[PDB]
Amino acid sequence: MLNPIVRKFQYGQHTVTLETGMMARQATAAVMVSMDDTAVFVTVVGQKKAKPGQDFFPLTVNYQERTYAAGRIPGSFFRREGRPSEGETLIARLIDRPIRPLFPEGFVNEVQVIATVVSVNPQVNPDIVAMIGASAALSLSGIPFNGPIGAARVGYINDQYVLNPTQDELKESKLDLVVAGTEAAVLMVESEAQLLSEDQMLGAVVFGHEQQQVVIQNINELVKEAGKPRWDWQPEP
Amino acid sequence: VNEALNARVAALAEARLSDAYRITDKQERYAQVDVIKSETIATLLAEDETLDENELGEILHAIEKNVVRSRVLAGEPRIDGREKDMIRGLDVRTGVLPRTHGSALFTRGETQALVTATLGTARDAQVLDELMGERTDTFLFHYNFPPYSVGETGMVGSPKRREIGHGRLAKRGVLAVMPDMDKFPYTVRVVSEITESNGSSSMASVCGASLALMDAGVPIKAAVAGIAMGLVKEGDNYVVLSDILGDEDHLGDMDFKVAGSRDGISALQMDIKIEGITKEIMQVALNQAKGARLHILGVMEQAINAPRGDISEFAPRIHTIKINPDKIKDVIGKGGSVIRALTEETGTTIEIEDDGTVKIAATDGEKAKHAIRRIEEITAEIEVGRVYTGKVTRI
Repeated sequence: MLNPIVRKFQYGQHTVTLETGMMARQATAAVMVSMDDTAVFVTVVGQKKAKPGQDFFPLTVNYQERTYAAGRIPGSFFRREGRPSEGETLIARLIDRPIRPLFPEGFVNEVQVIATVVSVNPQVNPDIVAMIGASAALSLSGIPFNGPIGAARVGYINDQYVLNPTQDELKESKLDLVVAGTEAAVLMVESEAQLLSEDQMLGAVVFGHEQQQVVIQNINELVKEAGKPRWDWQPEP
Repeated sequence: VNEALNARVAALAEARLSDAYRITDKQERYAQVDVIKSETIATLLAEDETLDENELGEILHAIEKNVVRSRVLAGEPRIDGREKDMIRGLDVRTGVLPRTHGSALFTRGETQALVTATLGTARDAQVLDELMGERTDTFLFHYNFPPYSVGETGMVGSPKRREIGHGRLAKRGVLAVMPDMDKFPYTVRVVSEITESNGSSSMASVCGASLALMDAGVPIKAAVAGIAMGLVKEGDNYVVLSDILGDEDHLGDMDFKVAGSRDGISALQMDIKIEGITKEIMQVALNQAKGARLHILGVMEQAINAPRGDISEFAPRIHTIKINPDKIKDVIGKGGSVIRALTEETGTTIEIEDDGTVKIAATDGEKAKHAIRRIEEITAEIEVGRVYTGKVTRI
């Protein structure tokens, strides 16, 4: 009865896997994205009836890290880490920044994206898994959205670029740079560098964008195999 | 009463609502009802500038509830097609998340709970001050109800007895069947997140918890499942509903939640809003609930028969080995040098506890085996006297 549709590709020595249909079937769209052992459950809800008074786009993105995802008891005072920390709020911003301008002009429907981390291998960071999950969850829904986004983290080691470095390789690297972009163009870059030249930084951005394309190929295969029909939404005249 | 407006709207709608509820398709019914509704909504708006949703909706919803009400008492299929004794369709899958100590998805029609178990050391137990006397809990239950579960936007976290009720009912349901601390030394936390809900999702967390604990390999004394029940009464006539949706709340005059194993109740909750319930009615109500609860526990047992012998590889495994007590020295070393060497390379915490007993711990089995293997070639070591084939390492 319940039947999950899975498309597993490969990506920088790890193997991402996308699952749909099985759970939160009453949300507009829901995706369990998982690279190696780091798994994150990402869900979109958007209301079809636009509030008659409204004149801006109320997009909300929430990223939460369940402690059971690392097999540890909370052992804390404040609502067992109820409020979102700095460490969570920043990752929500990393998802918001590339998404927000990619909705069409004059869209004003309320949309909410929730990413919950449900498993973590300590070597593979869940943030850029949450980013490709948000991309999947928006693109699977009917919601009018200008194509899927990839995400990639690039490191620099022994004068070679490295895609998706593990949390141990990162400490040897003299760069930590995230890219998000479409088929057409880069949308967002954020970086730390140990005094690299401006040429080396743009080399990293190009290298990241050239191979986040494999995420876009696989997301589009899932969308036409398991995607809901597009909303009959038109721009305000 | 304001009956004149009540009478006119009833005459316009009742005859058409009582038609619409016979329709087999959930969606066409909804569509046909929402049209009849707005029409006589507007048509009497013609007669005067009478009230809007402020009164119309109300006078209407009531006609609807009375309609389902009479249909159920008479003996007609309920709003979802099922009769008065059929728990909805069940699907159950276990080990659904990688690298959690044990985890399960329980589904009953539109309701789902994703549930996970986690093992802590005795140090991770919650200790609490209360006026009736301070307490230490080795079993911990948490219940999360995010807004997407009901198909709505809003605050991702909102605290209500909607959650502390369901957080406490579920804990009482499972606590009865937990192993005693002398059989099972670990503290255990279970967390249930309601991925989707049609009202009655507390009992789905009891069923999901029983699966998650068996998967983790906690030696629970039997499987435990729960059922959400309702009873409709009008004059002397009554009917008991075996599994009840988030919108048939209006039908229930007494609704009771019961949880337990194949051979006894572990928790019971009841609320009676209408007078003239008697012990005879409560007796047959629980006797029907038992039939339904015994069905669910059958499907759960088919998915997973018994708790597994292996504690999850990732979950910590308390153990100790008796190595030669005199050989302590070459596992300590001057200034603890070979403790520092072993602990840092192997990534494993090591102790000598009592008369040559070694205690050793890590997240990975790989690290533990590495450390054990390393200490079994310094101590308790195969070096009795017989000839050994050595690879020449350095000259």
